[PDB]
Parts: sequence; structure tokens; C-alpha cells
Amino acid sequence: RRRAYLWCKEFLPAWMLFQCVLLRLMVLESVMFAILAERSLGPKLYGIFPQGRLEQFIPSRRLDTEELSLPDISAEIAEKMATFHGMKMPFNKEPKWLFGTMEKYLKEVLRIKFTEESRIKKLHKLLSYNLPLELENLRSLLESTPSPVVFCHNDCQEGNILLLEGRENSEKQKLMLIDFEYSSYNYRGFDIGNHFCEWMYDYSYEKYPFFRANIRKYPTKKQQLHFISSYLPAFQNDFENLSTEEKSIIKEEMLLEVNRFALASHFLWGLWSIVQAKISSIEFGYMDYAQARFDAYFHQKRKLGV
Amino acid sequence: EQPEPRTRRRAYLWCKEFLPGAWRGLREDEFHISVIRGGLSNMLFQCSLPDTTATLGDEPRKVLLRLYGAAEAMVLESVMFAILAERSLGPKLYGIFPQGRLEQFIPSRRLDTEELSLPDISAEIAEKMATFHGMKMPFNKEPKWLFGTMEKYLKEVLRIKFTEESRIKKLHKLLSYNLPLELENLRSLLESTPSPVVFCHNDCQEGNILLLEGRENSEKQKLMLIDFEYSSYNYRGFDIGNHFCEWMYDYSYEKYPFFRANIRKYPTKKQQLHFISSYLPAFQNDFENLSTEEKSIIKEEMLLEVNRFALASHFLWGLWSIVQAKISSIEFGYMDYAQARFDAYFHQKRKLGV
Ligand SMILES: C[N+]1(C)CCO[C@@](O)(c2ccc(-c3ccc([C@@]4(O)C[N+](C)(C)CCO4)cc3)cc2)C1
Ligand SMILES: C[N+]1(C)CCO[C@@](O)(c2ccc(-c3ccc([C@@]4(O)C[N+](C)(C)CCO4)cc3)cc2)C1
Ligand SMILES: Nc1ncnc2c1ncn2[C@@H]1O[C@H](COP(=O)(O)OP(=O)(O)O)[C@@H](O)[C@H]1O
Ligand SMILES: Nc1ncnc2c1ncn2[C@@H]1O[C@H](COP(=O)(O)OP(=O)(O)O)[C@@H](O)[C@H]1O
Ligand SMILES: [Mg+2]
Ligand SMILES: [Mg+2]
Ligand SMILES: [Mg+2]
Ligand SMILES: [Mg+2]
Repeated sequence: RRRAYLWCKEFLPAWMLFQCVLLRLMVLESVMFAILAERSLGPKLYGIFPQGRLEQFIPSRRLDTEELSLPDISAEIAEKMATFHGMKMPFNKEPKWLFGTMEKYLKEVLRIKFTEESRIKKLHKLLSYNLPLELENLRSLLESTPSPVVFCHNDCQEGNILLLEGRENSEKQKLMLIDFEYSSYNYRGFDIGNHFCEWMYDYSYEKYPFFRANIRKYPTKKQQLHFISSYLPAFQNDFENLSTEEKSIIKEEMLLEVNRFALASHFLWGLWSIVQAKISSIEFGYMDYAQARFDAYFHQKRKLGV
Repeated sequence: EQPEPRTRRRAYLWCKEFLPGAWRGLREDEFHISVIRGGLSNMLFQCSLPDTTATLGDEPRKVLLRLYGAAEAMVLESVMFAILAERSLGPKLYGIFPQGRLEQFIPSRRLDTEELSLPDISAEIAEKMATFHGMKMPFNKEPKWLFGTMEKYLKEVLRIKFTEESRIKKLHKLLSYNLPLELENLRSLLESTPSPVVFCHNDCQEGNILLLEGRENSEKQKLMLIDFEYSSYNYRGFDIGNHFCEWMYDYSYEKYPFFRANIRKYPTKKQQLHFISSYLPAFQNDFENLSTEEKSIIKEEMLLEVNRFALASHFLWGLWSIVQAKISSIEFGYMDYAQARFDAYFHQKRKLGV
């Protein structure tokens, strides 16, 4: 509390996450946030200091999982993502984040020792999949799958999408993407595929494991096409003026791209969750979530026949 | 001049990975780099595509690489640089990494000391400073930087032990002034001198002002302020006062102590009025509408404000220079410079007090 009061008094000019403006308790992240603020893509930045930062509080609510599939919501998310992907940022453009992070987590996963027997058993099951071998299978598949490198959000889930208070009747301008902690140059396919995976997961469930997974909620081809139909003219300048045939070809190839990279969403966040089970103090069914993601990984492989 | 091979390799890789377009596929053997400034710290290089290499988009053909060389300040400086870039006040920011930065290369030269007094130059500096001072920045708005910094440097100065006779002798002369007491006198003076708290550059010297290539025929739009390392919320008077002091110091002198000081080069009242007459309406659009009597009152008060705060320029940078004498291995007469600043401090005090 103490430290928080003085930040407001000194940084703000009548003058964890708290509403006082908003307070968050890092060079690249700070620079990024500052740039996005300047560009009016993200919340304004009021204060930057070691113990946190003072960010604009935007009247809003986060989306619910089920809202991701509303046509107008989906269309706008696609547009916002396309816009994000268009950002120049002073960061390394060589894609490293995706597979570097997977390796990082995998290294950690392979040396984790749990004490609780339930967790020990759950880990046994997961390790049975031969994760190092599987990662190489994934690397092979994705290396064969062209995807342009863009500035990705990397965590486009409903909790990171604000529905702006008073803009609810706006068809195309009622959302803002937030929470850029994972944002980096990455394969475009990951961002979109990750988003599509998020249709399935609801993190607001009030009973253990504190999420729901619904495999039946992955977007249908029609839904996927609706999304990318919005993304593509927003991202690709010349897209709108292509022939119908040209457009179909691009779309179809993009569906293959995004659905393959979705595999990386499951793999990365599955490994992540195992690590969190060990180190996190937050109450959440991390091992159960890991299992859900790996279940989805193999299911998607079966779907794609890969 | 060409950099050493290790630097060339590292520079290559930063350019290749951080810069878009043709840079991304550039081979090592195609990389062009020349030294702007060497040394152990804050080295500068120009990095360039082959002349025969076509750009793919809107990527730069040439950039500036800044290497820090030999954590709180890191975040603030980087964030500040990014913001100023976004606002078109400063060079574009192409890359940031632990070891340095890639910045827009701006065809230009820095001003010479003598040029600070040119009326059109001075007027544009005042305007640029006014603009600077209008910036909202996500930094602490309490004006703690000035006296915080002087206190900090004084602490260190009182701790210094030199082992070389000339430095030992010089330090003793400076110490003989009773710096802690003098600092309290200065504090008391400036305490009684109203000055608005604005985002200040804090180092508006000729070396930090670029004369933009092509625009040497422009009256009002031929400069850019750079080098924001010291920038902070501070008393407006310090920024202007400090700028005035800089008329007196030329850091381009080729022989020891590698600067020249000339007290007589301080702006005349006429010159000061010219500067502030440009600043004021730049800083407040409505200013031009006040009665001449109102304007004169504001100007007269501002002159005393800036001239008082000039004392803090002398004191702060004097102390700074003593600290550098101890911690820096750069070839500069830091002690001589410290003495120069204190000489000017007492001269200015006498001017104000007579
Ligand atoms: C996208 N990632 C980074 C990887 C995939 O998992 C996540 O999407 C994610 C998001 C939210 C959670 C989450 C954790 C804890 C809670 C909770 O509210 C549950 N409890 C109420 C039980 C205790 C307090 O924290 C809610 C959501 C967990 C994982 C985060
Ligand atoms: C060419 N030599 C002889 C060797 C290489 O370094 C030099 O070029 C050189 C030139 C100028 C300086 C210099 C020293 C102090 C200042 C300063 O203005 C910096 N501050 C404004 C930060 C504090 C007051 O003194 C500016 C330039 C230092 C070294 C001098
Ligand atoms: N600028 C903001 N204005 C209003 N609410 C916000 C803002 N930023 C975040 N929130 C709310 O706080 C939640 C968590 O913040 P977020 O930036 O997503 O950090 P985390 O990484 O902890 O999820 C969001 O889901 C949203 O409910
Ligand atoms: N963006 C730029 N484009 C071209 N030259 C520059 C640029 N930035 C700095 N310089 C040159 O390098 C010198 C030192 O740069 P500066 O940013 O002032 O660093 P320092 O803190 O070392 O003085 C300047 O006086 C100027 O001549
Ligand atoms: Mg979030
Ligand atoms: Mg987050
Ligand atoms: Mg400089
Ligand atoms: Mg500097």
C-alpha cells in the first residue's frame, strides 16, 4: 500500500492490479508498452518505475470464452490482430520465441520432481508421450509450413480482450487487445492458431480444476474462414482486390498454416502448465490443464492426419 | 576508421536480426561499418547496406549503432528514447538490446559553440526547448533530480582520495570553498526562486544539437535536440540557465585540458531576451496577447530565474567533473573543468549580488 500511494502522488499530475488509473507490479516489456500506448493501440502509460507501472484504466470488461465465437466479435479480433501484426517494434525479428520457449520449458519439465503423489502420477502419464521426440515431430511439421514472421501478441485469449464500456453497439470498434507480456516477433500462424485453441478453454470456472475444456468449441471451418476473411484484408494491403479464386487459394493455404501452428499452442502451453504446477503459488489445476492441452495436441494431429 | 573484428561481427548480427528488409538477408561480407567514436564506453558506429543493395521496403540504408561499453536508468532512458521517437522529436529507434541500441542515422553535423549565439539558431533552440518542456512523460514529476544529483555527487567528492599530485592539489583548492555550505546557500537561493517544473533536457549543449543536412537555408526548422541521457522533470530555469552557460564552454579544443572556457561569451541581456522572447510564446500560445507591461514583468522575472538557476549548472557540473576525474579514464581535463565551473559560479554569484 505504502509504496503505491507515493507513486500516484508523484507520477500523476490534481494528484497485482489495483484501481486507484491502474497499477502493475523489464526493459523490452516497458518499451513495448510505451510504444503501444503512443500508437493508441494499448492503454496509456502514466508511470514507469521498478516496482511496477501506472497504466490507464479503461472502463470495460473482459470477454467470456463463449463470446469469441460471435461473428462480430471474431471479425474485430481478427482485425485487431492484423493491426498488431503490422507494428514495427525495435526487437529481434529472428523467430526464436516459439521453439526457444518450448525447449526452455521442456528442459525444466524433464527435471521436475513433484512431492504430491497425484502430481507424480500425472507427470508420469505426460512423460510417457516422449515429449523430446514429439517436439522434433512438431519442428519437422512446422518447418514444412511457411508462415510469415510478424509481431505477435502470443496470448490472444478472452481475458486479454477488453469490451469497451459504452461502445457495445459498435459493430467493428468495441474491443482492445491487452496484456503484452508474451508478445514477440513470431510466426503468424501461432498467433491465429493459439487464438482458435482459446475458443475451447474457459479459465473462469469456480470449482477445481478451475477451467473447462470443450473440444467441441474449436471453430468450425466456416468460423475459421469468417475470422481469416477479416484478418486478411486488414493485414494484406492488396488482398481485397484479388480475384475470388486467388482469395480462396490464400484462405485455404492459411487454414492449413493456422491449424498446424495450433499444435504449437497446445505443446507450448501444455509444457508451461507442468512448470506452473511446480512453481506457481496460484490455485489452479495446472497438471489437469497440461493433460487437457496434450489431449488436444494429439486430437488435432488426428484431425489433420499428421 | 574500421572497428575491430569482434565489434564488426557483433554489429553485423544486431543489424541483421533487428533491422527489416534487405538487412535480414545480408551476408557478413556485405556489411559496411565505420567508427564514429571509439573507446571503452559509448562507442558509435555507422552501419550501412552496400550501395548496390536495393531496399525492399521502407527500411533504412544506414543506421547508427550505439554501444554502451564499460538498471533503473536503463529502463527510463530506453522508454524515453522510444517515446521521443514515436513523437518525431528524436531519432527513430530501430533496435534495443542489453549492449546498446540501433538508431536512425540523421545526416547532420553538431553545432559549434560559436553558433549558439546566432539569432536564428538561438531562437530555434528556444522553440525546440519550449516544445520539449511541453511533453508529458511517464516519469516522476517531483523536481528531485537537481538537488538529488548534486547531493549525490558531493557525497562522493568528499570521499575522493587522489594519488597524483596535480589532482590532489586541485581537489584541495575546490574543497577549500566549503562545498557543503555553499550548496546550502545555493539551495536557499533557488528555494526562493519560482520556476515551473517541466520535462527538461538537462544537457542542451552544442554537441547535442544537430544541424540537419539540407535545411541550412531554413530559418526556423533546421535543428534537432538529441542525447536525452540526463533528461528529467526539473526546474525550467535549470534547462535555460544550463544552455546559457554552454555558450561559454568549447569541448572541441585539441590540447590539454581539451576544453576552453570564456566567461565573456555568456549571453548578454539582449541575447537572453531574444532567447526567452522565442521560448515564451512557443511555451504559451496565448503569451503574445498579454499587454507589453505584463510581458515585461514575466520576462524580467524569467531573466533572474534563469540566471539564478545557471548557478546550479555550474555547481552540478563542477561536482560531476570532480567525480569523473576519479572514475573516468577518458582523456579530458576533468579537474581543470571542475575549477572552470566553480570560477564561473563565483563570477555569476558576484554578478547577481553586486
Ligand atoms: C495463456 N497462458 C499463459 C497459458 C495457458 O493458460 C492460461 O491461459 C491461463 C489463464 C488463467 C489461469 C487462471 C489461473 C488462476 C485463476 C484463479 O482465479 C483460480 N482460483 C480462483 C481458484 C484462485 C485464484 O486464481 C484463474 C485463471 C490459468 C492459466 C495462461
Ligand atoms: C579528443 N580528446 C582529447 C580525447 C577523446 O575524448 C575527447 O574528444 C573529449 C571531448 C569532450 C569531452 C567532454 C567532457 C565533458 C562534457 C560535459 O559537457 C558533459 N556534461 C554536460 C555531461 C557535464 C559537463 O561536461 C562534454 C564533453 C570529453 C572528451 C577529448
Ligand atoms: N488497462 C486496463 N483497464 C481496465 N482493466 C484492465 C486493464 N488491464 C488489465 N485489466 C484487467 O485486469 C486483468 C488482468 O490484467 P492483464 O493485463 O491481462 O495481466 P495478467 O498477465 O496478470 O493477465 C484483465 O483480464 C482485465 O480484467
Ligand atoms: N541519430 C544520429 N544521427 C547522426 N549523428 C548522431 C546521431 N546521434 C548522435 N550523433 C552524433 O554523435 C554524437 C554523440 O551522440 P550523443 O547522442 O550526444 O551521445 P553522448 O551521450 O555520447 O554525447 C553527437 O554529437 C552527434 O554528432
Ligand atoms: Mg491477462
Ligand atoms: Mg499475461
Ligand atoms: Mg551528447
Ligand atoms: Mg550524453
